[PDB]
Amino acid sequence: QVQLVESGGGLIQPGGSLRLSCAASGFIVSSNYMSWVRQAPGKGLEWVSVIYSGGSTFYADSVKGRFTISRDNSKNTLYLQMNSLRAEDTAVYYCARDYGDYYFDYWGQGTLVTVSSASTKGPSVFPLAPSSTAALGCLVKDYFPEPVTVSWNSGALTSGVHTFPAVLQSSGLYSLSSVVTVPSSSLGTQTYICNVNHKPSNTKVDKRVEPKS
Amino acid sequence: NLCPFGEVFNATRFASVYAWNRKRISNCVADYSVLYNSASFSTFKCYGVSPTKLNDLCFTNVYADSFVIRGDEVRQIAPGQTGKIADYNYKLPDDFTGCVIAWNSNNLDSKVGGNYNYLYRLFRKSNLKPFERDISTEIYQAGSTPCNGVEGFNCYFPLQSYGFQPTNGVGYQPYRVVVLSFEL
Amino acid sequence: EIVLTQSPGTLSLSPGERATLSCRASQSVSSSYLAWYQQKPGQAPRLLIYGASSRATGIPDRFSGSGSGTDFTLTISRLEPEDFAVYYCQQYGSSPRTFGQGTKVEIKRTVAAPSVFIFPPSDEQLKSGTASVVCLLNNFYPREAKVQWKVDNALQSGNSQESVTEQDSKDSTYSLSSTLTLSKADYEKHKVYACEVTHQGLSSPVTKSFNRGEC
Ligand SMILES: *[C@@H]1O[C@H](CO)[C@@H](O)[C@H](O)[C@H]1NC(C)=O
Repeated sequence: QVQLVESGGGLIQPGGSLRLSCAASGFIVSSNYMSWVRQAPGKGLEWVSVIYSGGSTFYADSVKGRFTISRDNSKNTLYLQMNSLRAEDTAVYYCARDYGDYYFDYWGQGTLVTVSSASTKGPSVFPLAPSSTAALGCLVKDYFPEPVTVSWNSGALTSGVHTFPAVLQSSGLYSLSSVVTVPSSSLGTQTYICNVNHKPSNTKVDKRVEPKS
Repeated sequence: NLCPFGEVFNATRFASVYAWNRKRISNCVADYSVLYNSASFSTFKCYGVSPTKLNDLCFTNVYADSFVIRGDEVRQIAPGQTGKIADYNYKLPDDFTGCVIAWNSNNLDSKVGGNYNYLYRLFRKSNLKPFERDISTEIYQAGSTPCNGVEGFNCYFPLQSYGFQPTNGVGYQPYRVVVLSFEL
Repeated sequence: EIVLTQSPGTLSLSPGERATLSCRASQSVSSSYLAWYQQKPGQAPRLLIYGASSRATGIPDRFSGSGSGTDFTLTISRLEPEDFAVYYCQQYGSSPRTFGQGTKVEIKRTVAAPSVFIFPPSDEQLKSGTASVVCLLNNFYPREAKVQWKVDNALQSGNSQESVTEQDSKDSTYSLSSTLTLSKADYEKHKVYACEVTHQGLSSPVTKSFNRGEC
């Protein structure tokens, strides 16, 4: 019945523009207050804009003069036109109906908007050799954008695996380690190969990790 | 024959902003210099006329509007504002000629536990025209389904109770407002 | 300009325990105009309490908030395995509307010491002129750890990036990986590379190091 589906999210160059959409079901955007709420990665929530059922609109100070919220009564869709975007604008943008400029009682699913001046770059995978229970793994370094799926022995190995979250390096590219603890008894019986997959660049890497000498 | 300003400012009961009250003031010698020299008024702004020299003018009809709202909202009582009040309750036009008087009344309109008598309209399909007065209480249909006078989901009562409590901040205390419309 | 300071930052409790979250504002929040939101991992926030007490629609009864003026509180009578999320309070008694930073409701478990491991930079990467050293901390608890690098016994700062996993769905422990990054040139001017791990579960700090070139 009542639903909020966002769209229009994507990677955009700094200073460029982007329009988010919010298809509404069961709701009439022309009859409710509609707010945009963004959440930067790891950070908390932040109110962006609101459009009163009557037509008046208001904007947070950090997006004033750069964002513009509107609606199309004919398609029952909420819009958010972003201009002169910057890196501090990167976040998940939720569109939500709020009970009269008060609290937001029904939220959407969220759409990720990434503002970054980096180019598509595949990852360089490097072993974490298990020197002399042991631990080994892979260092997926210097890729953009997310994400990269890391598996071990073609999904056969899944116990004790710990794929860490991406960290955004100062260069603007993401790094990411993966590790798997295993019984040191098999460091010579079993071969461990981590399968790195980065769909955005059509890059599939296989890297065997074994002890050094 | 002096104007019945006392029957408006010194009134015992003020109306809810949604059902704002209007008094026709005509056929009387008004002295506006006693008002602008009171100090009891925390807000006394005039538009189109000068605050001083107000008595040297004459008008066909002078309307006095009154209602209660919070302090955070007295800023919306002025030509060209937007917000819940100037949008769905009381709208001054852009070419407004008159004065907007208001004073904190936390000692009359507040009670221990909260004073909910005062109300304001919360949902409305479109904005008000200048000097439009909407006292309709029909269930606000916010969804795709009719409401047929039954509250519930996407079927809300279009009026909200203020709830002024003496222990609130000054921005959410009750304020009495008087609006003078001058017809030249 | 009203600032909301929730506390604590993380809340460690087991299923069935009473959870109390605080939310203190810098200025009076008139009329108890405070909301509570819940954000399970990887989902859009959900409304729990509007008006510091009025419960949202369909929300289970175990949620209940109170508070007035400058101090509010969201309480969870009997915690469930699906209430381990971050909770945001939000004020709307003045514009603009602001949120809190969040309170994370963890899963309390026994103190667990971390298995430490350290990895020399793969020679393949040294060809790229960049040396990445990795120091892993495996299955520990509580989540408060501390990793310091020591290159020839000089404490390194400003060149390391940590990354923590989410609490495991089984042993409810954490795993952390610190990644020290140097240039091939600097990496080869020093010998002993180490990482010191201070954790509540260890008697004394653990130090696992290696000499450059496996010497
Ligand atoms: C209200 O009453 C006081 C006290 O009698 C009086 O001084 C004041 O002038 C009155 N207000 C008006 C507008 O006449």
